[PDB]
Amino acid sequence: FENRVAEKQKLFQEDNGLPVHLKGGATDNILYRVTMTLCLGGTLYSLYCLGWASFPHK
Amino acid sequence: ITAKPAKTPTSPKEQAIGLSVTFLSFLLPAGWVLYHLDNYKKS
Amino acid sequence: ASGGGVPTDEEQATGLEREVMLAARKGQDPYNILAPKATSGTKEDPNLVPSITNKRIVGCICEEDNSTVIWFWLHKGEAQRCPSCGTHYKLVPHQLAH
Amino acid sequence: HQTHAYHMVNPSPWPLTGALSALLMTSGLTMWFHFNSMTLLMIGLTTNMLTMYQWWRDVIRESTFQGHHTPAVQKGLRYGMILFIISEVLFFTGFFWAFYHSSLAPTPELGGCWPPTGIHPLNPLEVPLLNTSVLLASGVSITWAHHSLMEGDRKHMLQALFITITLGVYFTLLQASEYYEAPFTISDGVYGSTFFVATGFHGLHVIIGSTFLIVCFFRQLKFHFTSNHHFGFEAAAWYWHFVDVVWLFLYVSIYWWGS
Amino acid sequence: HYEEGPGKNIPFSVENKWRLLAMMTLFFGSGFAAPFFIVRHQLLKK
Amino acid sequence: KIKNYQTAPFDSRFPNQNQTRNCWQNYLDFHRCEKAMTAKGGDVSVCEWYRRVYKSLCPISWVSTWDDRRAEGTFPGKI
Amino acid sequence: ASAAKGDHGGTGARTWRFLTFGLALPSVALCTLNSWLHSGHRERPAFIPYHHLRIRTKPFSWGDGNHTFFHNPRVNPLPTGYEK
Amino acid sequence: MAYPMQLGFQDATSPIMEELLHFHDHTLMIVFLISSLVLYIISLMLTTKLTHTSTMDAQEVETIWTILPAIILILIALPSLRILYMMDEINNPSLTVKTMGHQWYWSYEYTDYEDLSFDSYMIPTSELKPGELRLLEVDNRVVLPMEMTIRMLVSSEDVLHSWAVPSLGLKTDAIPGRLNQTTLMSSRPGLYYGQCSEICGSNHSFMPIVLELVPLKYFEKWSASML
Amino acid sequence: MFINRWLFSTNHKDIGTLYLLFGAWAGMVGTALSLLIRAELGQPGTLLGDDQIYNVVVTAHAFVMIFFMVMPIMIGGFGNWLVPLMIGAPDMAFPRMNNMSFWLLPPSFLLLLASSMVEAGAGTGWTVYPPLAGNLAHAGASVDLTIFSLHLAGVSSILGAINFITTIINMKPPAMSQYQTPLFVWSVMITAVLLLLSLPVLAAGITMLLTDRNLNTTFFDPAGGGDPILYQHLFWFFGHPEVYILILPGFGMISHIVTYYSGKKEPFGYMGMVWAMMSIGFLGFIVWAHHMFTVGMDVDTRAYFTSATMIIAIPTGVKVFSWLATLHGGNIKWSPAMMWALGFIFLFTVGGLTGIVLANSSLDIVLHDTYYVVAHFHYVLSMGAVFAIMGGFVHWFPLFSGYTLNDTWAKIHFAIMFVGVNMTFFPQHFLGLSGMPRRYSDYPDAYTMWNTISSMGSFISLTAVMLMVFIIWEAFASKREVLTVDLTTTNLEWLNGCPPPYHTFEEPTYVNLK
Ligand SMILES: CCCCCCCCCCCCCCCCCC(=O)OCC(COC(=O)CCCCCCCCCCCCCCCCC)OC(=O)CCCCCCCCCCCCCCCCC
Ligand code: HEA
Ligand code: HEA
Ligand SMILES: CCCCC/C=C\C/C=C\C/C=C\C/C=C\CCCC(=O)O[C@H](COC(=O)CCCCCCCCCCCCCCCCC)COP(=O)(O)OCCN
Ligand SMILES: CCCCC/C=C\C/C=C\C/C=C\C/C=C\CCCC(=O)O[C@H](COC(=O)CCCCCCCCCCCCCCCCC)COP(=O)(O)OCCN
Ligand SMILES: CCCCC/C=C\C/C=C\C/C=C\C/C=C\CCCC(=O)O[C@H](COC(=O)CCCCCCCCCCCCCCCCC)COP(=O)(O)OCCN
Ligand SMILES: CCCCCC/C=C\CCCCCCCCCC(=O)O[C@H](COC(=O)CCCCCCCCCCCCCCC)COP(=O)(O)OC[C@@H](O)CO
Ligand SMILES: CCCCCC/C=C\CCCCCCCCCC(=O)O[C@H](COC(=O)CCCCCCCCCCCCCCC)COP(=O)(O)OC[C@@H](O)CO
Ligand SMILES: CCCCCC/C=C\CCCCCCCCCC(=O)O[C@H](COC(=O)CCCCCCCCCCCCCCC)COP(=O)(O)OC[C@@H](O)CO
Ligand SMILES: CCCCCCCCCCO[C@@H]1OC(CO)[C@@H](O[C@H]2OC(CO)[C@@H](O)[C@H](O)[C@@H]2O)[C@@H](O)[C@H]1O
Ligand SMILES: C[C@H](CCC(=O)O)[C@H]1CC[C@@H]2[C@H]3[C@H](O)C[C@@H]4C[C@@H](O)CC[C@]4(C)[C@@H]3C[C@@H](O)[C@@]21C
Ligand SMILES: C[C@H](CCC(=O)O)[C@H]1CC[C@H]2[C@@H]3[C@H](O)C[C@@H]4C[C@H](O)CC[C@]4(C)[C@H]3C[C@H](O)[C@]12C
Ligand SMILES: C[C@H](CCC(=O)O)[C@H]1CC[C@H]2[C@@H]3[C@H](O)C[C@@H]4C[C@H](O)CC[C@]4(C)[C@H]3C[C@H](O)[C@]12C
Ligand code: CUA
Ligand SMILES: [Cu+2]
Ligand SMILES: [Mg+2]
Ligand code: NA
Ligand SMILES: [Zn+2]
Ligand SMILES: [Zn+2]
Ligand SMILES: [Zn+2]
Repeated sequence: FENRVAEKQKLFQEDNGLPVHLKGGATDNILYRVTMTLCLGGTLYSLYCLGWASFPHK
Repeated sequence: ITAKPAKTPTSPKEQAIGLSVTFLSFLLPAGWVLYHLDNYKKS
Repeated sequence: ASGGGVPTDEEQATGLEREVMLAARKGQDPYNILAPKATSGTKEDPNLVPSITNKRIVGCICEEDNSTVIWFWLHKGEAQRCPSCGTHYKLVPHQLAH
Repeated sequence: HQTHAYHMVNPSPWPLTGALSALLMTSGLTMWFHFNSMTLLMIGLTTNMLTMYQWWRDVIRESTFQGHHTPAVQKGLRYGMILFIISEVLFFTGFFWAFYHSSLAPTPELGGCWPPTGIHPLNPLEVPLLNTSVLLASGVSITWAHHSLMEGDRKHMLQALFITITLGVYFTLLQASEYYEAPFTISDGVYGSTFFVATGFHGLHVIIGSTFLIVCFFRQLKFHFTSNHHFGFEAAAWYWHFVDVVWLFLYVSIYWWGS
Repeated sequence: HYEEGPGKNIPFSVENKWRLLAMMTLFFGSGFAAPFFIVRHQLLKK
Repeated sequence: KIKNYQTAPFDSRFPNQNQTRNCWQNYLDFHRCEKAMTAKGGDVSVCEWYRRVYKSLCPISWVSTWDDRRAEGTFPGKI
Repeated sequence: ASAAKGDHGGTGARTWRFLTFGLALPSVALCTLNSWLHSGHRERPAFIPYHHLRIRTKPFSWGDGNHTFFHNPRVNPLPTGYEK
Repeated sequence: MAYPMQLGFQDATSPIMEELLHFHDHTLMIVFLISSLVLYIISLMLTTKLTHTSTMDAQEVETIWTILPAIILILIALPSLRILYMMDEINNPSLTVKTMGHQWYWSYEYTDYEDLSFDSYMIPTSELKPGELRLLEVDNRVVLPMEMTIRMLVSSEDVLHSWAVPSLGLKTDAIPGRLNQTTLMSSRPGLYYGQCSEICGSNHSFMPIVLELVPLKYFEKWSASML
Repeated sequence: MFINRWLFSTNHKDIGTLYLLFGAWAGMVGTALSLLIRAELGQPGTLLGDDQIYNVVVTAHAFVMIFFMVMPIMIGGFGNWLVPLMIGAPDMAFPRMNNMSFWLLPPSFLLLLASSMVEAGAGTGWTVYPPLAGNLAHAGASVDLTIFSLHLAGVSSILGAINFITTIINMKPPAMSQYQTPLFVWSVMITAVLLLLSLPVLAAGITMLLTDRNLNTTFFDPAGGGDPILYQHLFWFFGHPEVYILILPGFGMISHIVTYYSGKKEPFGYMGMVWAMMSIGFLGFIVWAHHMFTVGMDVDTRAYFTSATMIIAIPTGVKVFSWLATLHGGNIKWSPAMMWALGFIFLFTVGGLTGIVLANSSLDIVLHDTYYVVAHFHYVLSMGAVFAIMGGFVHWFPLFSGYTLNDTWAKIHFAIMFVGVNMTFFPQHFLGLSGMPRRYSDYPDAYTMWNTISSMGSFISLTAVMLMVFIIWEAFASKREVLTVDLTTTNLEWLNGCPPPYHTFEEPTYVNLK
């Protein structure tokens, strides 16, 4: 291996006004959307489940 | 502390309304539930 | 038994860490890491308060060990005095980043 | 422009996903324990893994790449870790309390003795002793790793860090084996209850510590660490020692004196 | 960054006192009414 | 004989609010004594003390329960 | 204590590697040797349905709800005794 | 039992409860003083235009308000501890009676000689006989001999409950797997009430305790008749 | 932009704002719960007809008021907004983790509301003691949901504690020593050390309960050799520090409110106020068993706990008098905040003293588990924390918003609340002496008078909360912007205007070492 920090430092300090979590590129944007979708969706799911368990199924 | 006069003065009439409404927002719902208590207990 | 391969701060430090590291080498303190030593605080020898604007908040600890700190805005212009002990402070504006 | 050495972090979505991931995980355990469905638990464990990854990714970005870790920001992180580790010790203390409480006053139901009537403890001179020499040895090799890093020796830092990770895994495997070969279970009363839950959480910690060590391994491979600034490794080594110590306590308390 | 000053450092709008009232009435009104309904809920299951 | 028992006396070995071990100790003692007598050819009336005591102290359900378990061969205690 | 060795003139990387290979690892060798020696399957004891063991207040959330998570048939009896 | 508009403790039935009554009078006096002193002092600081806003020295007055309270504490501790160790004194009882908490009733067991035992339930409000106390009456009372040193052993066969009788100054938690001892001794005959003192479920509020204290002779006939 | 600021924040002021919002909302829920509790006791007989429901209500009321109202408002709201400003710090040490501490609460709260929705809810008491809390007496999700809510609220606070301690130790002006920091900051740091040490034990505790209920462990199950008492030790080992954790921050705000409206530049005997809080914190860790006097403990043990518990009054006294000493010779400003702070001083003392009555194992035997205990903590905790919270709130509202309250309405709010809480809780002292137990949905007929009154008092307080809402609407509706604030030389937090800019202390303060 060789040292490639400098490249990563240049990339990440590049003045594009992007928040660090999206500063790496398009991949960052995907990962994010995946994570947020799962969270929001899963949460929407739990609400549903809570609604189900709220009532007796005799 | 010192402050400038109300940029949007709330007149007395406007406070009776604001108050009245604050109160009803607490009282009506609980009031409804509580009023229909007998109807819930056995149903 | 020995060898190399590990970057040094000198070689790899970047951003603000690097800035602070280099300034510290020149004996400077642009990012207020050190506590400023006070002068005699007289009218002739006031406390020089660096600043990058035309006002900075000053906290005066009138006497050693006091638990209460006196806070006030020091403006650019004629030196001012702590409302408590009256020691003097004068704002010396601008620069830092060339 | 700011004239202090502290770090103002950019608006981040991680805290919200980590929060929701927590909701999904707890809600998920509830779904599992009571309505037999691992769906939620599945989703939650995932978004949690995602949050942890991205969150600490950004921290590496903020530090190694953007240079936001001034000696002052690093000082604070030192505090935070020590404080964290401390809360972890208080957690374990609740379990050591529970063990001691039960083992010192064995009720009639156990036959009023310890170990309880019908429990045949593991010989501490066997695998438990090996496990101990394994964690103790990993403590030495990680110190050699730290000193290699500080002395600028990349090869030996990686070598020693490797050995450390290998020992961590070895321990986890041995423990896994012990868990299976054990004549007692978690349902076997308070003895089983305290044995498995204490060694259980400790074991999970060993896995977390191992993971943390591995991350340091890769970051080192990618040269992120300078001979003088390597907090991620520092924290992982503190956490590793914490873990090693919790083991010495478990070994003496539950495995030895408790037999 | 974001808007600064009186009525700007809050996640709700104070531009209209009446809309403000309705928002506040709902916010607090909802939290106060929750127990009353959870109870009614628990009484209507059995 | 040497009896005329009203209730279980204070026992200096169990001076606290927690009498659980007291009951249990006399329950064991009685049955240990009972097994010793019946075995070597002797009389169970000697074990009368422990019997009176544990009977006075132990709740019915515990005794009932411990008995069922001695029968079942699942008594945790050593007798 | 002071151990029985010596160094201390300067505790550095060469020394800790000296300890990793000259002491820590050999200890893991001996303890590995010892363990994979005293191992061997010990004759499982007679089952006895003691009420303080094999607890079941709620069925496990897995399998048939009656086997423990790391159930070993060879040594872990169920509430009704060992398995086939 | 308590009466309408009662302010303090139910009249002491045993000598210990008497002891606590006094101890509470002693303590409550102190509570009144301090709470009134402070209330007063506040009104004092707020009733004057005279001011003094410069730095005031503390290392002197702190001695006063550290030594005084410490003393007042010791003045409560003494009688509190004397009474505590007194309750613990070895007493050698004449009878041992056990009680078991159940959801939602109490069972009692007098097993010194005979194997006597029964369940004690709250008399429903609809099944109350004229003059009887709502929520307080039980079908089977705990008949006990007045003027005697009795040993109560408390426990439970399900959740937690707590066996309490205010008049006698009694309250022992009913814990399953455990046998809690407490001694009782009534200086007078009569009926003595109490309630479950640990949330045990839906009917925690409806599982009272009623003690019937009578002369030994009547207790024995009661015992035989109850077999 | 809305979402970036309010969901992805890393700003200490914004975050403290969410906390204040969350807490206010929680407070409404906790209040509805309380009004339910007293409605049931409002007259003899049953109102709800379902005592499991009543038990669930009483359990929720406690959890809500403690975990969702008090802690959030104090450490979360006032803690975040004020601490950074008071030490001239740019923001909290870990401004990101700080956002998660906040977001863990709505999920934690959701879990709680769920436990009451599913099954028959958890009517176990906020102490959640097994076996009543076990899978047999409380079978179903409810208790498990509750245990989880606590895990969330717990990680939120344990993290929040790591933040404040780090912030306060590491982010003060290079020249400022710990003994040059305001009292509110000391109060928060100490509260945080308590949280750091106590929550993990509670955590361990409720985890053991969870496994007893779902993994067939027998920690608190005698059948397995367990012991329900063990749970109480673990729960209370946290529970006591927790009660101190609930009042300490209020001590901080009171010191500041009193020094300020006394027209003073500093609190009487600062180092004495610091020693007080430290001691209280320390002692608050070695007195937990006074919650267990009736479980049947050794007499010696009970003697120790009676003694340890009383010593706490010494440092606590020093604080009381120093507040009176701060009022001494000041130019008294009869502001609404001052009134709350005065109410606090009296009421807190009362409750604290009854707490001294209860420290006596002997008297406790008769008082334990009765309404005397309910009157003690509603005086110290409920009146204490709430009063401090109300004081800190009206004091710093203009600072947080930039607007002013109508002082007259606020004084009326204080008046109504004062009458309301005493008429609600004073008569409970009587009910407790005469023996009416806690956690009862109904009481023997003799207790009718006092229970009727107390419930009427509960309503007055309601009127006070409704009014409080309206008052806040009026501040925001009228829009009187702040111009001038007094004594800023000794109240740093007021120095950057009202409200202060998003980022403050971009350029640190100047402080000479001399
Ligand atoms: C609301 C219902 C009131 C009912 C009153 C009694 C009716 C009696 C009939 C008829 C009266 C005569 C016949 C019965 C005598 C029974 C004697 C007994 O067995 O004796 C024991 C009893 C009865 O004790 C008494 O002997 C009553 C004492 C009442 C003190 C009241 C202070 C009230 C202040 C304002 C009004 C209340 C609300 C605000 C209270 C604010 C906090 C105190 O039980 C107590 O221990 C209750 C109190 C518990 C501890 C609270 C400690 C701090 C309290 C106040 C400090 C204020 C300082 C400044 C001075 C006060 C400044 C404001
Ligand atoms: C704000 C929260 C708070 C605070 C700060 C306190 C403060 C105190 N508490 Fe209280 N307490 C609670 C909240 C709080 N408590 C809660 C929530 C419960 C019930 C929990 C439950 O079971 O649900 C409880 C329960 C409780 C019990 C157990 C009751 C029982 O179940 O039987 C005990 C036992 O000793 C006790 C004692 C004390 C004492 C001695 C103090 C003291 O530290 C107070 C000291 C202060 C003063 C003494 C007043 C001011 C001082 C002076 C003017 C100096 C002069 C004084 C003297 C010389 C005496 N508290
Ligand atoms: C801090 C805690 C807290 C608070 C504030 C309160 C407030 C009140 N509580 Fe209580 N309560 C407890 C904690 C609290 N309580 C606890 C721990 C228990 C024990 C539960 C158990 O037994 O397990 C309990 C138990 C308890 C009981 C005994 C239950 C029983 O034994 O059966 C009763 C009954 O009267 C009661 C009543 C009330 C009432 C009427 C109020 C309130 O109405 C009093 C007046 C208070 C308010 C009206 C608060 C207003 C606050 C806001 C509106 C926030 C505003 C925010 C901003 C402005 C930013 N509470
Ligand atoms: C199923 C079980 C699973 C097993 C356990 C799991 C994990 C362990 C993981 C990894 C560790 C093993 C070996 C490491 C491999 C290579 C190291 C390469 C470098 C090297 O060869 O290092 C040398 C020493 O290593 C060396 O003997 C290597 C040292 C090996 C030491 C252990 C062997 C013990 C031998 C018997 C002695 C026992 C007697 C006891 C005496 C008393 C003790 C005080 C020194 O050389 P250099 O010229 O100064 O260095 C130039 C730069 N490298
Ligand atoms: C290999 C060593 C490492 C241990 C961990 C590895 C795998 C298990 C999965 C998760 C474990 C994480 C923490 C421990 C929680 C419970 C104890 C588990 C320890 C363990 O694994 O014990 C096993 C029981 O498994 C069981 O029930 C486990 C059932 C699995 C479900 C887990 C239950 C989840 C409950 C978690 C509670 C979370 C609360 C934590 C809060 C933190 C602070 C807020 C033992 O097996 P057994 O057959 O009974 O006996 C062996 C007989 N041959
Ligand atoms: C039977 C029970 C069973 C369970 C047992 C389980 C486990 C056993 C326990 C522990 C073993 C585990 C791990 C040990 C290994 C490493 C830990 C890390 C320590 C380290 O290496 O620390 C360093 C130095 O010491 C420093 O921090 C010193 C500064 C510390 C700051 C943080 C503390 C602040 C918190 C509150 C303060 C307390 C106040 C004291 C006075 C109170 C009086 C009552 C790092 O530097 P720093 O932060 O920049 O400070 C600058 C000061 N030099
Ligand atoms: C620590 C330094 C300060 C020193 C002060 C001393 C305080 C605590 C240490 C002492 C612990 C050992 C004492 C055991 C000796 C008694 C043995 C015993 O038997 O005690 C047992 C429980 O002890 C148990 O678990 C005890 C379990 C531990 C409880 C103590 C809680 C403190 C833990 C938190 C501290 C964090 C420290 C961080 C770690 C590095 C059971 O109770 P008994 O009432 O007997 O019931 C029997 C009845 O049938 C008859 O009446
Ligand atoms: C199957 C496995 C899944 C199990 C779940 C948990 C999984 C993994 C947890 C392992 C932890 C990984 C954490 C990685 C952190 C990487 C970021 C890092 O290490 O960040 C560093 C800062 O430290 C920092 O924030 C330090 C950050 C502290 C993190 C430690 C926290 C441990 C988390 C434990 C969570 C569970 C708690 C127990 C449950 C009961 C960056 O600074 P430096 O290194 O000096 O670099 C800068 C130089 O380059 C300049 O020259
Ligand atoms: C029933 C199941 C319940 C489950 C509950 C689970 C709760 C949450 C799950 C998801 C959380 C994982 C997400 C990763 C969080 C990492 C936080 C971190 O590592 O935070 C750091 C602070 O704490 C530090 O160092 C040192 C502190 C390290 C904290 C690691 C976080 C672990 C969270 C678990 C805590 C459990 C408590 C343990 C005791 C019981 C960094 O602070 P930031 O503000 O980010 O940045 C500062 C910048 O200067 C960095 O350049
Ligand atoms: C603890 C906090 C609660 C405090 C008490 C609440 C204060 C009173 C608020 C009024 O509440 C209501 O008033 C009613 C009666 O005055 C109800 O109307 C009802 O009653 C009627 C008239 O008798 C009908 O016309 C309608 O159908 C109706 O449902 C009703 O639903 C409810 O909104
Ligand atoms: C390639 C690298 C040399 C430095 C560089 O990256 O240029 C070498 C040097 C030492 C490291 C190795 C160490 O010698 C320790 C390990 C020994 C081997 O048995 C497996 C891989 C092993 C885990 C390491 C892999 C290897 O790729 C490393 C990382
Ligand atoms: C020494 C220390 C700090 C002094 C300083 O450096 O300013 C001061 C602060 C508070 C003081 C304490 C508090 O005033 C309370 C106590 C008052 C008594 O008069 C003496 C002991 C007493 C326990 C004090 C001891 C010591 O003088 C303390 C502890
Ligand atoms: C209550 C707790 C045990 C809890 C448990 O059963 O797990 C025990 C453990 C050690 C005990 C302490 C120590 O044994 C030493 C002290 C001895 C005295 O007789 C009473 C107080 C005394 C300070 C104890 C208080 C209490 O009984 C302690 C703290
Ligand atoms: Cu039994 Cu309450
Ligand atoms: Cu306490
Ligand atoms: Mg109780
Ligand atoms: Na009722
Ligand atoms: Zn000055
Ligand atoms: Zn910014
Ligand atoms: Zn290092």
